[PDB]
Amino acid sequence: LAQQPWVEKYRPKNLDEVTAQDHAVTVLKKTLKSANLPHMLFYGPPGTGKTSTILALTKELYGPDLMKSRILELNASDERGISIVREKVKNFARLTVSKPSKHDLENYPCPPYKIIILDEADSMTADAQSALRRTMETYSGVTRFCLICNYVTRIIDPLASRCSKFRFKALDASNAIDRLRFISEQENVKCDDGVLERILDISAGDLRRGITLLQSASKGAQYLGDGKNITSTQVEELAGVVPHDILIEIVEKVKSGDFDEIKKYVNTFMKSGWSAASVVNQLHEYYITNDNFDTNFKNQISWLLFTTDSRLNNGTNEHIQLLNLLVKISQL
Amino acid sequence: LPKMRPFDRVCLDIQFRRPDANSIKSRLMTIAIREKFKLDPNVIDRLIQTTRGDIRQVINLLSTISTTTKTINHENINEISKAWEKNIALKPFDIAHKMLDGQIYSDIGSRNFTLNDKIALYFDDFDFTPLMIQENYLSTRPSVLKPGQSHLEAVAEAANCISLGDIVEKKIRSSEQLWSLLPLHAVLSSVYPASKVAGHMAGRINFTAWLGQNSKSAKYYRLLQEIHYHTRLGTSTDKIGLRLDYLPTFRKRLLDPFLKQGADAISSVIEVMDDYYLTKEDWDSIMEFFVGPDVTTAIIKKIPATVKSGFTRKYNSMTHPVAIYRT
Amino acid sequence: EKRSKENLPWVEKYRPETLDEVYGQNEVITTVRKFVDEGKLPHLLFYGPPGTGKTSTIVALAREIYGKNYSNMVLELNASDDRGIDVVRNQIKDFASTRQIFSKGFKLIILDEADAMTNAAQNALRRVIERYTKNTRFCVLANYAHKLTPALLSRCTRFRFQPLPQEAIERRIANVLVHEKLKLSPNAEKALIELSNGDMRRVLNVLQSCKATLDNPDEDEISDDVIYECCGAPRPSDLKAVLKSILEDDWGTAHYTLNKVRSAKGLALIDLIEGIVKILEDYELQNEETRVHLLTKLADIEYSISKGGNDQIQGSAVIGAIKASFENET
Amino acid sequence: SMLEAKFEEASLFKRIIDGFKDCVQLVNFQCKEDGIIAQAVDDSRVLLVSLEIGVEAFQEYRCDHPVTLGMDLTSLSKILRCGNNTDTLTLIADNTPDSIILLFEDTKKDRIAEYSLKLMDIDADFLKIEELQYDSTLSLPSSEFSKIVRDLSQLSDSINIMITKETIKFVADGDIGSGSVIIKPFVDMEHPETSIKLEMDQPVDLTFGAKYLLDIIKGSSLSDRVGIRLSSEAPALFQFDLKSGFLQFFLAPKFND
Amino acid sequence: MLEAKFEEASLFKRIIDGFKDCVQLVNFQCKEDGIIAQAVDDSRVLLVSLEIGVEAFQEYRCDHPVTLGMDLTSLSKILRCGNNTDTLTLIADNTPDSIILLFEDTKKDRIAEYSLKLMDIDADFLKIEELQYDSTLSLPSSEFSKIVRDLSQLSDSINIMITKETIKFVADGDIGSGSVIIKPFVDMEHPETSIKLEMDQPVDLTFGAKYLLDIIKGSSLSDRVGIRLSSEAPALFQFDLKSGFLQFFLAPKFNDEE
Amino acid sequence: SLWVDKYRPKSLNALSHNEELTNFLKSLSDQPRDLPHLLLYGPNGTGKKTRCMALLESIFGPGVYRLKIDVRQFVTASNRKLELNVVSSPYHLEITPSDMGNNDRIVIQELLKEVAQMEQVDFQDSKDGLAHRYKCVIINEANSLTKDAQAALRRTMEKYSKNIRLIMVCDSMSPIIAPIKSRCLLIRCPAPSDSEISTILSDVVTNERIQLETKDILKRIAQASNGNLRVSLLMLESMALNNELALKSSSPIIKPDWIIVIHKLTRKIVKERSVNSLIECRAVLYDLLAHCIPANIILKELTFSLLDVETLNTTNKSSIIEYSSVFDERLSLGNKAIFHLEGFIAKVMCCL
DNA sequence: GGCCCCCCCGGC
Ligand SMILES: Nc1ncnc2c1ncn2[C@@H]1O[C@H](COP(=O)(O)OP(=O)(O)OP(O)(O)=S)[C@@H](O)[C@H]1O
Ligand SMILES: Nc1ncnc2c1ncn2[C@@H]1O[C@H](COP(=O)(O)OP(=O)(O)OP(O)(O)=S)[C@@H](O)[C@H]1O
Ligand SMILES: Nc1nc2c(ncn2[C@@H]2O[C@H](COP(=O)(O)OP(=O)(O)O)[C@@H](O)[C@H]2O)c(=O)[nH]1
Ligand SMILES: [Mg+2]
Ligand SMILES: [Mg+2]
Repeated sequence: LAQQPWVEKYRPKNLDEVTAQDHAVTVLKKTLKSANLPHMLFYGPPGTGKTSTILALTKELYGPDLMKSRILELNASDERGISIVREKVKNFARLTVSKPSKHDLENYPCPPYKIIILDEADSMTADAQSALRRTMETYSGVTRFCLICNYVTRIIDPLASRCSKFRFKALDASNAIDRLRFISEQENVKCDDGVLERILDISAGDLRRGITLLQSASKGAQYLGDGKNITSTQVEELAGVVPHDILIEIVEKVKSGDFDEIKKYVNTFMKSGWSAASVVNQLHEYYITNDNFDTNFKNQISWLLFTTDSRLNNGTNEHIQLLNLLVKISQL
Repeated sequence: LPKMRPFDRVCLDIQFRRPDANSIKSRLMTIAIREKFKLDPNVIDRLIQTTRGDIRQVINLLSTISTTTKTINHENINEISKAWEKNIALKPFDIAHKMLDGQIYSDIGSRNFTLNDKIALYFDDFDFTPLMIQENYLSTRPSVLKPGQSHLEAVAEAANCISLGDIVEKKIRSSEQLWSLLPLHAVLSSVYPASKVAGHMAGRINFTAWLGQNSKSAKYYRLLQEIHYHTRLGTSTDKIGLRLDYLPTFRKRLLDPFLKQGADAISSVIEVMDDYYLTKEDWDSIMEFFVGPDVTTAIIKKIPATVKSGFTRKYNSMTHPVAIYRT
Repeated sequence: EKRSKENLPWVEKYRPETLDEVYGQNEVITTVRKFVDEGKLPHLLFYGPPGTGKTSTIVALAREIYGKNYSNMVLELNASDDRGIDVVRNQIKDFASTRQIFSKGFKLIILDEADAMTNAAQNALRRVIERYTKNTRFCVLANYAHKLTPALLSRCTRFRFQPLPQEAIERRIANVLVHEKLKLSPNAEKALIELSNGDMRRVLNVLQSCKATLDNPDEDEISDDVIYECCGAPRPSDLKAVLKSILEDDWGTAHYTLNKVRSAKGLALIDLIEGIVKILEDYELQNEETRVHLLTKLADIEYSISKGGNDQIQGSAVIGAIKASFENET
Repeated sequence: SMLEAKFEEASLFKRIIDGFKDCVQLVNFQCKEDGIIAQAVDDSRVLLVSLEIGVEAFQEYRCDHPVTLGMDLTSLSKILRCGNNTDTLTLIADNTPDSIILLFEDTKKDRIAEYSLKLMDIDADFLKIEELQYDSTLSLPSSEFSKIVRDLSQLSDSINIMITKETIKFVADGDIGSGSVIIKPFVDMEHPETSIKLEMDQPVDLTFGAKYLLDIIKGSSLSDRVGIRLSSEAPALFQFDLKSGFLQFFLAPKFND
Repeated sequence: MLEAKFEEASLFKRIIDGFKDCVQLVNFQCKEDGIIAQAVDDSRVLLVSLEIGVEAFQEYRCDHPVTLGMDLTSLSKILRCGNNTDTLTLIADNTPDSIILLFEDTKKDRIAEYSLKLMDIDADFLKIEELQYDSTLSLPSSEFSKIVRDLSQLSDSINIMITKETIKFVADGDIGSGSVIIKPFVDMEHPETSIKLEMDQPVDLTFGAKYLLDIIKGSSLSDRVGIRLSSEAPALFQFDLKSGFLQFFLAPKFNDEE
Repeated sequence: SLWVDKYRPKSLNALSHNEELTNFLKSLSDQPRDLPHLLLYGPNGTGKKTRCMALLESIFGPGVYRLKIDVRQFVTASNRKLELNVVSSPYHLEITPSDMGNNDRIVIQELLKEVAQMEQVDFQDSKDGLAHRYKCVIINEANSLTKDAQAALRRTMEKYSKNIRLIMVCDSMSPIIAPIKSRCLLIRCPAPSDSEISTILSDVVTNERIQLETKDILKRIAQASNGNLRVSLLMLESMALNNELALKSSSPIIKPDWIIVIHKLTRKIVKERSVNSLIECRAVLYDLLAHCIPANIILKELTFSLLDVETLNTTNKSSIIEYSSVFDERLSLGNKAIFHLEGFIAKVMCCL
């Protein structure tokens, strides 16, 4: 509706709206007529369409009437301790399947099992996870398990072995452009050539972020009230991308090599609010793609950037990390 | 033990020491004569050294050994002493003293007190040993310094290892409850840092002061939270911002004018309190936060008692608004 | 179950029912058969990695010993159930100290996944095991031996379940193909074994996914391309090309090749790193520090990837680490 | 509806449900034309409870096809407690039911309560475990058995029952002491309910746990007499006869060593 | 200046006990007409309205309307120590920082008068303008207890449906589902167990276990309840007083599927 | 009331800096029905909270500024009763779960879901009495939340999208997890320029009747604030109060006590490098930490004061910054702040 | 007899 965000408004409803996950969507569709759906483990980067995919599968399998009575969904917002897993999940799995109505049996396949969707399974403790090993196996004939996670390493080996793994690929401009273009036409958003491709490139495998950026750009254009097409500079500004001029000044200061000047420039730069991750990514792109540096310089800078990114991913101060990275690069 | 605290000053305290080897020699010789087994006097002391002041334990030892061995001489004293050695967990001070000794970390000492022995010593009290090590590793004269290494470098290495052990401890007590890492925490927190500064203590061993500091910081944070939520309706900031930026400016209005206008600044202070929903207890808490050269204890004490009495009377003689109801 | 067994997943549909359907554990199977054929059945400790068939083996042994009505004559406790000190004290002791109900026989207790049990329960079970040994026997299934107390280990005869050999997996695959009327190319079989890592559950899951992927299973043969598409794993040719470009080509073209290979089929960086590690493990290096640097840097990169982060930076780091490590060869 | 069973009084079903709720957790009911049967096995796999209720215990009973219903006894007891002790209880089930409907209807008013309990998938058989010719059988008032069990369970957790020539002996050996109770069969023609009967083929000596006997004697409120049947190499049978059905407890004797 | 001599102090005790859990800080406006109060729940989801008319009090008089934000927990603390049959009065003064509760009695010995502190609670110009509510009825409270306590053990929803000649309580959950239907039933010998119901359009609204359980805890105040349900307005549960009543506007739960 | 609080703008049209951000906020508030979840990030003391309040006032009526404070009770797994101070408005809600430490997740799993799972009573500006809009919840200092709370929020912000909207303000996005960033609309708030700060200070001075001979006075305050506006206003107020409401060209810049303590520590470490010096630094660190001074701020200020020493060389500064970078991560992954601060100080003293 | 609540280890 008009009172919902575009990310939720254009959420897939069926399995035919999934764009770049055909390798698993085809298997899921075949399971509709095969009726032998196994335990599933959906893993991949954020914003790839895993929860949407499982919701669409459950809808197409059961119907809006049987969805409530055949699906049990537990996520990180509910207590999922060992006791909860041993009591509630066990009781639901061991229960008999709800009796479908003639309407549902006529218009839906109505598979003879229920589904438990453990979203954000990577947040569950190992002890709690170990309690499901026999639960899934014993009641496989009446219940099926769907574990959705972002880090596959957080799932214990027995559960990964029991579940069938499904990897969701990143959504880039080469496979997710069609959906973004369709959304743009539906919303009557006018954009210049390459704007959607730039949005998808900035998103880096996150269609939700791209949709949010498109919505923000459309809102800005509507508020402007000029009718001009959306450009790429405005999109970059809305995405927090550092201007190329600032990057040029940064690399020139690094090439200068003076510690005091670099420190002063970093102090001035950090007052603008630019995210450290974006700066590091832009610096990595510029330095790696440049042909004016030798093999050793790139060899060292790659490791330096990797270390800086790893340290930043732990939630540290951006100023200190950025200053250290720039100082190290200047001494390469 | 803390459970004995209530008995601090309500009973006559009578302390019994471990009997000396000469106060029980006659009794033990009499027992040996009565039981018809030879007991060489020259080896008697070691028995107490084996039993460590326990007359009951040494009597039981004699009773057991005399069952089949009728002679107790220097030929078999070593075997019985080794077999009947009593193991008692050391106290945190004793643990710190022993772990910070350079003898055990030498080539010859290591063969007697092994790494497993040090880990067991740590495990005797795993809730206090890391704190004692972190507290008492800066007051030693190391004797195991590497050729060319200085005391400061060893101290820095020990501090880095202590930080790593702190990270390990934080991971141990997380939601995963990874207690299997406790042995690792033994090395990263106590054994390794002590192995770099092992030697002779430069002074008395001091109990860890981190607990009192933590309690004081918790109390200070509670008072800061109370003040922040009392002034939330007026300020646009968090408790951290309130402490770092707002408190000096507030002092400029709630303490400074008492030192210049005397008792004539009561009305302005009360007006500020009403504007920011502050109370006298909040005033005391705020004036107690400052550190460095801006301490307010001496300044507050030097304030004339008449001014403080008048301020209290004025505060208690009028109604004040309340920000939070039923706190 | 519901309806028929055809609706069950292949992992559960093909669960062995008898002991002769367990493959890759000939020694253990023969030993247990001999034990149950002449009455000398001791306490068992089946230690092994996931997907070896320990639970299936013990279930088949119980069925052979007791028969069809084996569920009512054995006490099966697993991690899904509450197994505390009180449970061991009361329920297990009563089961071990009481006669059978339906028919004459000895009492069997199967503590599956006992590695998730508390130390107090394990300590309590010692005297229960050693007191009712005449009429009761204990079987414990484990994946990690460090979670079991030494006292419990001392009272059980240890049997280790090795990873499934190649021939056993081929035989099971042939049986599954016969049952499902499916055809598999030899290269597809080799790829399946390579990616299987000795787990039969992975074999069954990947085979089911491949069957679902086929346009028409009646007259379509699964090839290596189908397996790679279903699992999304990189092809060996792509790994070889990426390694060649990294080793000999310069920075720009190596980066371009890696990006193109990854974007062609949406490959993941961790699988590429794993394949490169497998390929380089067979390289006859002339120096040791080169291998040390390779292993350390690749382990660091894998650990960083496990927690997420920027993928492009991680790939550049992989390339730089490989180049720097191979620079030491001279 | 397909299966519709009407009870004369909800208390009639409630008392039988309460008679064995404290010893088993999961129950399976098979409803047919002859009546309703059920067997439950406790977690320790030591005690088996077998209940049968005939059509004569129901006002109106209709069952076209056999129905298998898996339930949790705790949930069923809770729902029965939710119902009153003066309303009419109706068991309602449909083909391949996913739930069982308990209908409480009050004749005085127009209040109808319809509770639904989700059924449970418990795939198991009955095996009709019953020894053709037990070594010995006996029958005696339930109150006396309950008193003896409660008295002898206060001394020890194990009770030994010996059947020999014209005598039944219950022995408990504990820490504080020991106790023995001996009863000889006799027939009274003026209070037949208090008579004790015994028919033996071979002497018997079997040991049982005190907790299981304590839980078994809890069904003394459903009958005035209890029949105990003992047989070597066979579970001991404790039968309480109902108005038109019966309740049975099969208890495995402890291993002798 | 103001007095509210009660016919029975237990009446006021039950009045306060009826909404102590829902709200704790409520403004009481004491006009010559009577006592009026309306407090918004701290979550801005439940409005506790209340009014006691002049008729209920044995002797009520006031010279100038005054609003008192006096607490409720302290009210219970004061009233719990009192006897059963008394004539509580609420005397105050021109500038009251406290209100003197005169616990008068017919006898001159059983007197337990106390003093209750007053506290400044802000009040807003809230409005309860009437709307064309589809259904409204009244029925005893014992049935409410027997139904709510029964359905709470099976689910967290006490969904209420009001159809012609039918009143349905529905509660579904993990264990199962439970539905109880009550219908117009009048007893000539016992008129108290009767339902007075009038509906215009069908209504169905899902309500919560905790809210209704708390409400029925305080249902000892009035032996009869009042249901009012609409289609777009917050349905309200009322407890009739001697001359006024105690209303509870509770917002219905959001429906995601519809 | 303090000048920093008395002159706070209460509308989007009253903002005096970052006009582009004001235009973006106006565009967002033009059609607030489809407003996505918002995440504001930028330097501290720039006006992120003020801009959020202005946006809320643009969306709802002026009544968003009538705030109240209530107390909420929570129970943990150990039956521990915890109190949370909740700041609420008739149109919006504000919460700071970090005040409950590792228990912040409970607030996500108990409070927010209570508000988002069902409707509200709106007897004002309505005909039926029920709200016909969404509620805006402001989670202050989202970077301080634990990972579990964010994971719980992941589905909460999605399955109640059109009933509740979240506006999260933070000074850094590094602690924020990727899923939360993906589910939020990023808004960058740059710090005001020196000229804008000087203009605001001049407006305050001219509206407060403060004598000022030269405007350059205010300029210095800006160079002493490093982009912070709250610090600038507080420093101006303190200077005015310390100089009899008359700023002079010779008036010094008033620094807070903790900054002076950190400077003392820095110039003691530089001058003296010994174990006894490290013990004295331990005492100083205990004193600093016991009085509600965050460890991260202490480390940052100590590092940036060490780097400002005119006697140290490039190698020493590089070693100091490397050690600071390592020990910042150590602090982020540790509990005892001093355990890492002492290590950093020891490493710095060794490298000098 | 059953909840409900509080204190205390947790590696080999
Ligand atoms: N394959 C997709 N096809 C179409 N839209 C998608 C797809 N994936 C994501 N989106 C869009 O982005 C929005 C969010 O997708 P999500 O289902 O939340 O991704 P996700 O994989 O669940 O993210 P995580 O791992 O739980 S943080 C959807 O409502 C869609 O509008
Ligand atoms: N030796 C085997 N022969 C045939 N199939 C096997 C074999 N081992 C495992 N499988 C297959 O994989 C499925 C699971 O085997 P499991 O018995 O569950 O392995 P497991 O060792 O018990 O796993 P863990 O150690 O409890 S995680 C079986 O149903 C079989 O279909
Ligand atoms: N005149 C003016 N003052 C502002 C503006 N924005 C912020 N301020 C002032 O700066 C003070 C601090 O801003 P604050 O909201 O706390 O920033 P935050 O803590 O980073 O979110 C505020 O109390 C205001 O007085 C603005 O746009 N115009
Ligand atoms: Mg999702
Ligand atoms: Mg298994």
